[PDB]
Amino acid sequence: SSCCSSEDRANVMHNWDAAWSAAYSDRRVALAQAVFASLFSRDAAAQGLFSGVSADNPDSADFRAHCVRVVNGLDVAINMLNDPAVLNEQLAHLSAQHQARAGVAAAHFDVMAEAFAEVMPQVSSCFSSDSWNRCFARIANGISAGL
Amino acid sequence: SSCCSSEDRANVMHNWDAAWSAAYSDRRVALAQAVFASLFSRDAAAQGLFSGVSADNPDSADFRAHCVRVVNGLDVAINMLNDPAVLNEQLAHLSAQHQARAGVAAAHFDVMAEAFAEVMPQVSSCFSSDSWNRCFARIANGISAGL
Amino acid sequence: ECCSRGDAEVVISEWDQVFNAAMAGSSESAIGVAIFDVFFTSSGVSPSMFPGGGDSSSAEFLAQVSRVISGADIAINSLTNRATCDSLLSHLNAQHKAISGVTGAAVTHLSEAISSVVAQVLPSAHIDAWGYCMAYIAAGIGAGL
Amino acid sequence: ECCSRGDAEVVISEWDQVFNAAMAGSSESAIGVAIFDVFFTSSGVSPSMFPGGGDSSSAEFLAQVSRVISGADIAINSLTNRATCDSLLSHLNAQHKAISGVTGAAVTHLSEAISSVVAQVLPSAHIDAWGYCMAYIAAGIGAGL
Amino acid sequence: ECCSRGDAEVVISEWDQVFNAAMAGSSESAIGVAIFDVFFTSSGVSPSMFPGGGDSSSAEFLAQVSRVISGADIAINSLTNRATCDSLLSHLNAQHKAISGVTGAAVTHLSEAISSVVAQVLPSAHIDAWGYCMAYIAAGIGAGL
Amino acid sequence: DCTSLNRLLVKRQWAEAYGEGTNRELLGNRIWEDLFANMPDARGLFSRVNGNDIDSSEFQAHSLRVLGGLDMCVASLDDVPVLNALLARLNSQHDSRGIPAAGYPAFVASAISAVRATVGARSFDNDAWNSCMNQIVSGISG
Amino acid sequence: DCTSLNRLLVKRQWAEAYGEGTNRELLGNRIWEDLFANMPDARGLFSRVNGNDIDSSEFQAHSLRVLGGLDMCVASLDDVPVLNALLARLNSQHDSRGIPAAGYPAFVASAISAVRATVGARSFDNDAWNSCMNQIVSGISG
Amino acid sequence: VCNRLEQILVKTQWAQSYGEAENRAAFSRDLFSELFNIQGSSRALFSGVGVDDMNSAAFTAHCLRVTGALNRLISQLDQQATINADLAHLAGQHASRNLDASNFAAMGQAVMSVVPTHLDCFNQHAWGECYERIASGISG
Amino acid sequence: VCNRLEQILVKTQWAQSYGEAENRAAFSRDLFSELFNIQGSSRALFSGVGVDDMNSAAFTAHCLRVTGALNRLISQLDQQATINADLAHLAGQHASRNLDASNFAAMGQAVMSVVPTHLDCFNQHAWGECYERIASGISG
Amino acid sequence: VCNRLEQILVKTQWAQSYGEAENRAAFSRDLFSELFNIQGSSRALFSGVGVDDMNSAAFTAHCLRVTGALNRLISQLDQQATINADLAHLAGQHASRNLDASNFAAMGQAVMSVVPTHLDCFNQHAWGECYERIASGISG
Ligand code: HEM
Ligand code: HEM
Ligand code: HEM
Ligand code: HEM
Ligand code: HEM
Ligand code: HEM
Ligand code: HEM
Ligand code: HEM
Ligand code: HEM
Ligand code: HEM
Ligand SMILES: [Ca+2]
Ligand SMILES: [Ca+2]
Ligand SMILES: [Ca+2]
Ligand SMILES: [Ca+2]
Ligand SMILES: [Ca+2]
Ligand SMILES: [Ca+2]
Ligand SMILES: [Ca+2]
Ligand SMILES: [Ca+2]
Ligand SMILES: [Ca+2]
Ligand SMILES: [Cl-]
Ligand SMILES: [Cl-]
Repeated sequence: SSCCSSEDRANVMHNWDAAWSAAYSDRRVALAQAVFASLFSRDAAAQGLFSGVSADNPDSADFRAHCVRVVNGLDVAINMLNDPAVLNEQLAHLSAQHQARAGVAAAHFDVMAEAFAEVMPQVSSCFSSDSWNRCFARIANGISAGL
Repeated sequence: SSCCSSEDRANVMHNWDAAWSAAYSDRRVALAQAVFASLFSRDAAAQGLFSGVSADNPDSADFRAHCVRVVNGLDVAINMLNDPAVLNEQLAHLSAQHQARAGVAAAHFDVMAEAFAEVMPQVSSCFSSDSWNRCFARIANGISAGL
Repeated sequence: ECCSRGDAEVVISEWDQVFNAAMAGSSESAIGVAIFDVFFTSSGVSPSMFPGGGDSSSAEFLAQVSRVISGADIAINSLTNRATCDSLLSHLNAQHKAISGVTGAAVTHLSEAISSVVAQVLPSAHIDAWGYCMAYIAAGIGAGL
Repeated sequence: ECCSRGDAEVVISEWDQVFNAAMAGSSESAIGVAIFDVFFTSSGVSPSMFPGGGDSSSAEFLAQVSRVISGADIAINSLTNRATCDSLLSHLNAQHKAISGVTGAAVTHLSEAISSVVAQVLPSAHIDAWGYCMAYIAAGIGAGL
Repeated sequence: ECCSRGDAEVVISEWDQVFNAAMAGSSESAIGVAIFDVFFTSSGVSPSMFPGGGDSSSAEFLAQVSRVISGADIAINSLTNRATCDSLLSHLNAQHKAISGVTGAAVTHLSEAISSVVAQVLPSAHIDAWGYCMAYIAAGIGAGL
Repeated sequence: DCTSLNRLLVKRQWAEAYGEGTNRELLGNRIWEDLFANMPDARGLFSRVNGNDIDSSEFQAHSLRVLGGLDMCVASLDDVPVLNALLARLNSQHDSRGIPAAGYPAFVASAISAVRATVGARSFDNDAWNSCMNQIVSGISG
Repeated sequence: DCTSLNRLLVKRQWAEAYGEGTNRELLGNRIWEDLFANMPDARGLFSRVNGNDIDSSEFQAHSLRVLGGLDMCVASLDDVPVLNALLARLNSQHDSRGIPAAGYPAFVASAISAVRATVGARSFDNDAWNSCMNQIVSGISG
Repeated sequence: VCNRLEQILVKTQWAQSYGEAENRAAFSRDLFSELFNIQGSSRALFSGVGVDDMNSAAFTAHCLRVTGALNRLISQLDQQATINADLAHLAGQHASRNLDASNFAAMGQAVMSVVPTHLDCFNQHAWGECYERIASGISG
Repeated sequence: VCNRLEQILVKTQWAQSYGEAENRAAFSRDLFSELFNIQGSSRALFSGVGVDDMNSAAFTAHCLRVTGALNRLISQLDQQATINADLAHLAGQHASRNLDASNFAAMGQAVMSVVPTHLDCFNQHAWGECYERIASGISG
Repeated sequence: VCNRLEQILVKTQWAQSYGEAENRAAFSRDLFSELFNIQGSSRALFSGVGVDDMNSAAFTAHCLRVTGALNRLISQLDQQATINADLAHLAGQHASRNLDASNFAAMGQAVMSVVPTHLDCFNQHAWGECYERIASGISG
């Protein structure tokens, strides 16, 4: 298991901040939509888990709001990377929320990680892939703990 | 109509500040007394408008207090030149107060402007006459609007 | 002078504050539609004379709004180089002379709508500098109209 | 030492704070009359020995107050150049030796009234530095009295 | 452009080098008489048309030389503010239009004599910048002549 | 009314106040310190997230979740259908907690004061902020 | 008593707090933010000058008029006849507005706190400021 | 062509280049200087906008109109109906100019020569795709 | 009036003020600003040189002519015949202006108000004497 | 002589010169250096205050007394009865010195030579008038 270092966190926070649209939801929705399209392509069964947010129509307001929630959740976690005591509470919170969704499993987080790794180089300038991979693991593993 | 520019406002605010006595009323009274003496010399009928403040005795406490009020009003307006949204409310306030004084007319503001133009070079070092004339017009026109 | 170098700098700074890194590229349509709403109310000009009939739900009008805000942006950002700005305004003047029903008064109303909407989204706006510089812009666009 | 360079600098700074750009040229009379009021109470010296009989409504006394505050100002502002200050004090000493009824104790009382009034208008005043430097001033003015 | 801001700065700097702290106020007459000598040779203009008949031993001509070098100085030192320089040149143009026998060609010859004398006393002179800026000066003074 | 121009001002000022990750905690603390001062009984609602030590890791994570929720809503103010779906979820997350109705206006006052303190008073527009914050809490509260 | 020495200290400290035009608004805001916090019902008295958004142009102009009025009085503290004529006019401008008597001590507390915050606590004299502010409001209130 | 993600890269990189340029006139003139240096024959097309002196008010004004248009288009890449309408307007404005494919290609090379020299990070492909979207809409 | 030694002080102090001024236009405008502030009635005399806007090219050009003339005169104070001729020329140029003694006095006050504010050292008397030499020659 | 407005200019300019001088002793010595350089015969009048060495404690103390007196007088220009009393006191102090008009004139030139070299702005006339007010009161 490769550690998400101080340097990695700086790289990830930089890439994430530089690509962020701070006042409008459109960009974060586009990012998440691409992530979910990749996730569902890789794991067709995973889409069923999202029936409660209209995943069948990814352009729907229902699904777009889910996209906002997921990207916000990741944004909050990324911004906590330099305060890991706080990060741990946040990841435990997200973990509880995912434990409450029947069928969500640790394996899905590996596929989600593949999806972000595919999408982030398409939205982020000078994207640091190794730092992203290590720090996404730090975050994802905290959420998937207990499932 | 010549505009009171950013540069003019800086010049006027500088001249006004440099000549200001911040803790005592004597200097601002002397300034206003000279302005009124000039105003009344130029327009003998104008003095009657000031019967309610003992203009007949310009050395009286009654008239000296009026002098303080007028110079304070101008000081407040000058200090608002870099915030014209606020200045507009102040000038509208002063306008209402002058509308309430029977006989006060737009023409009187032209004579008052002549009086300040005569007096300010006698109290202000390196006095910028053109900037003063344009910015006094900005202020005076706001007060005289509606009369 | 009227719209001095200093006035121009304030106006450019304030327009840049409205269209800052967060807002630039996302807010032009909303700003522009608001400018047109104020303009229609103050000028009495028919929305029907505009592409898409002034309907904000129409892509033809939305593209017109994009063009107008961009033209304003170009002129504003050139306010400190008067010879270049004069040329930009002369081009815009020629474009409007080729359009029936554009009056000098209406051009003034649109320029004042730009100022008034800016002051609504940026309450600290230097309304005097905006008045002087938008009057210079209106004089150029509206020349002979 | 007593009234060191550092003490002198504090005293000069504090006197400058009292007589700053806003207050210098307008407040000397009020400060001075207050100093005299404290001095008369502490020293028991007759106001009648002063020009205008110590009456603050008298221009002769007001001019005396102007002179005293100015003499204090000159001495204070010279505290960091002791040889010059010594000379200023020697001149003042000669002036007071030529006046009947000036005692060393009274000179001390006036110097302490300067310090006490300063501390009333400037509550942060370094009362020790003022005590040491005003004692040096009093020693010079009151020499042989 | 012709006589750019950069060209003007070079010309102003070089004129300042000739009329530096050591030479300013003492060398104008010698420079000026030399300029007139070159001008008379190149232009064929009669010295008799000038005050004191172009005689350097005459105070009337020496005062004329003082005026000409000073007019040149004022115009040169204003080269970086073209609107002001244009006005100075227009005034000089009016003065020469009121004088019979001043031709555009002669104005050009005098301006070139300024450049040529500068290059003689300052061998490093930027002869191109001087040519362009003196041509601008000559065009203004000689307008319509 | 939270008008189009109001939404533009609120978006821009929120992005300034929240846009850089460091000092998100500073904005959050301004809110809670004010809210708990004005409404001390509200502190009890946050017992599960250690609200007695707002500086604790548990409360700080809660605070940052709240700011993230506000950010989602501000980012979507121009997209009413998405905003409504966000508010619907927030409503589900706030119901059956015994939150008094009065807690919402108090939070709005605290949040607006915090933003104002962060971006400065001279550019601030209280009407815009009140109008738009009220649209938001109207969908959450209940 | 607002003594001669008190007037000297108040004049000097007022000139520091108010003497430079920029940040007059900062002094004003400190007063209103405090006064409206301690006496929320006072805010209603300022409806004509948009007191719900103290940052509005209308209220900011009012705030600056108030500071100007205080400046006139401070500048004239050494000239009782002129001070009395200034206070007489201020009294005329405040009567028949339903201003509660309690509003004046509240304003004095707010103004003194604002000046203290601006010039610093270590040089401040509360007795002098209270004495002299009380002379001023005694002439206005009624 | 020019997908939603490519648009993010282009909008961001335009913001960091044009959007942060201290001298917008110089940035815009540089674009045309690069265009003429790439394709000398293109310069004569601009005879109506004072091109003989690229530092003229007239030519500078043209350059600013062009980068202003690039800016407004990039801002609407994600709003298909609006940008299509705006591109059609621009196509009308260029129709009488008798341009060819080589002209549009040279302009793309000019854009992609200037932009990255103002950046720390640049994505060649996204820029090629989104330039193509714009050029195709203006060429017809 | 204005003896050979006084001329040394004035030439040196002019060199250090006007001669070292980075903004000659501003220096020259300041002189006239001071003149008008000293004697308000003098301003109307300059109606032919755009005085309504003291920052105009026209008025600035006038101011520069005047300080240029002061410069050329100060440079010749020691050359009696030459300066006398030049002063007579200037007197001719002012003759139609119907000036009076108060106008020349106010200008002297203006000169002696501006010059020392650019200096570390100033000699009031030498300046009064040499200003008198110039003024007397121009007034006639 | 020295009207209420002239007093504003003089009080303000004194504040900006003497009032802001970092080295008050040097400022004051400079005044007397200028006086002696203007009128050489004046120096012998100061034989009782160590004038042979202008850097002496004795002479420096004299200079500081003089500028202190100028300061206290300028502060009271607007208080007629008080300044008249103070001027009469000073006149008494100078009566035995057998001064003449030329001495007072030279001192005025000294004051007006030193003051403006510490300023960006100076009003010659106001200073002449208010110096005259002071000098006339001290000369009798
Ligand atoms: C680091 C990665 C992830 C983050 C930051 C994240 C974040 C979130 C957030 C903030 C919510 C809303 C929770 C609520 O309101 O109750 C959510 C919901 C959900 N997540 Fe994730 N998630 C991640 C990965 C995953 C993965 C890998 C899966 C499984 C394929 C998944 C499945 C779900 C489901 C099914 C929901 C509920 C959707 C609904 O509201 O009906 N998540 N997630
Ligand atoms: C920019 C110029 C002026 C300013 C700043 C100014 C300011 C003021 C102020 C602050 C007051 C006190 C208002 C109140 O307490 O109700 C006042 C009163 C008054 N002003 Fe002016 N004023 C100006 C010009 C004029 C002119 C030109 C006239 C006419 C000659 C005029 C006539 C009056 C009168 C008659 C009063 C009432 C005096 C009284 O209290 O009996 N003002 N002005
Ligand atoms: C400050 C004032 C104004 C600005 C900045 C402005 C700007 C613009 C710009 C940039 C264009 C696009 C030109 C093109 O590319 O073809 C345009 C077009 C147009 N403008 Fe204006 N305009 C102003 C005032 C007005 C007014 C007052 C009217 C109506 C009375 C008007 C009516 C039109 C119309 C009808 C078009 C042409 C639409 C088309 O045929 O495609 N404009 N304007
Ligand atoms: C710190 C202590 C003192 C200072 C700084 C001081 C300062 C001065 C000064 C500057 C003068 C003006 C001298 C002149 O120009 O002729 C003066 C005069 C005078 N002082 Fe003092 N003094 C002090 C203490 C005293 C005391 C304690 C007394 C009385 C017991 C006193 C009584 C007088 C009198 C009567 C005059 C002369 C008034 C006249 O004849 O014009 N002084 N003092
Ligand atoms: C670069 C070219 C020239 C410059 C800078 C120049 C400059 C001047 C100046 C500054 C004056 C004094 C005006 C006044 O105060 O009345 C003057 C006068 C005069 N100039 Fe020129 N000049 C130029 C070319 C010429 C030429 C080419 C001629 C002859 C063909 C000429 C003939 C005269 C004459 C005759 C006077 C009038 C003398 C008098 O009546 O007092 N100048 N010039
Ligand atoms: C605009 C206003 C508000 C926003 C955006 C907001 C947002 C949030 C968010 C995002 C959560 C976490 C939800 C989850 O993942 O379970 C939360 C939890 C909570 N909020 Fe709010 N909130 C707001 C106002 C309020 C107010 C006014 C109160 C009460 C006075 C309140 C009380 C709570 C409580 C008690 C929790 C649960 C803490 C826990 O996890 O035990 N909220 N809020
Ligand atoms: C030292 C204390 C105060 C000063 C110097 C002061 C000064 C002023 C001034 C200068 C005005 C504008 C007058 C005009 O031009 O009409 C004003 C208005 C007003 N003041 Fe005061 N004030 C003070 C205390 C108070 C207090 C304690 C209250 C109430 C709690 C108050 C309530 C008002 C109101 C309601 C207005 C009128 C606002 C309007 O124009 O609608 N003031 N005050
Ligand atoms: C693909 C990106 C392009 C954009 C965004 C663009 C934009 C513009 C704009 C905004 C105008 C001014 C329209 C008006 O107001 O009349 C214009 C004019 C023009 N464009 Fe382009 N253009 C592009 C490509 C090209 C290319 C590839 C060429 C030729 C090599 C070209 C040649 C011209 C010409 C000749 C004019 C007319 C100049 C005149 O008025 O005489 N453009 N363009
Ligand atoms: C004693 C020093 C003075 C010098 C060195 C001086 C110098 C000059 C010069 C060089 C000109 C331009 C001549 C030309 O080329 O036509 C001029 C014009 C003029 N001067 Fe003076 N002057 C002096 C004093 C004065 C005074 C005291 C006044 C009035 C208060 C005055 C009023 C004028 C006027 C009215 C003009 C004509 C402006 C026009 O062309 O309309 N001058 N002066
Ligand atoms: C007009 C402004 C002047 C002021 C404000 C002034 C002020 C003073 C003061 C304060 C003293 C010390 C008095 C004392 O404590 O005994 C003094 C002394 C004296 N002053 Fe002046 N003075 C002025 C002008 C002059 C002039 C014009 C001269 C001669 C050129 C002069 C010659 C003297 C002499 C000879 C003494 C006595 C020095 C000694 O003690 O031996 N003063 N002056
Ligand atoms: Ca949107
Ligand atoms: Ca007083
Ligand atoms: Ca903690
Ligand atoms: Ca629930
Ligand atoms: Ca506001
Ligand atoms: Ca009333
Ligand atoms: Ca680079
Ligand atoms: Ca200086
Ligand atoms: Ca100096
Ligand atoms: Cl985007
Ligand atoms: Cl004064």
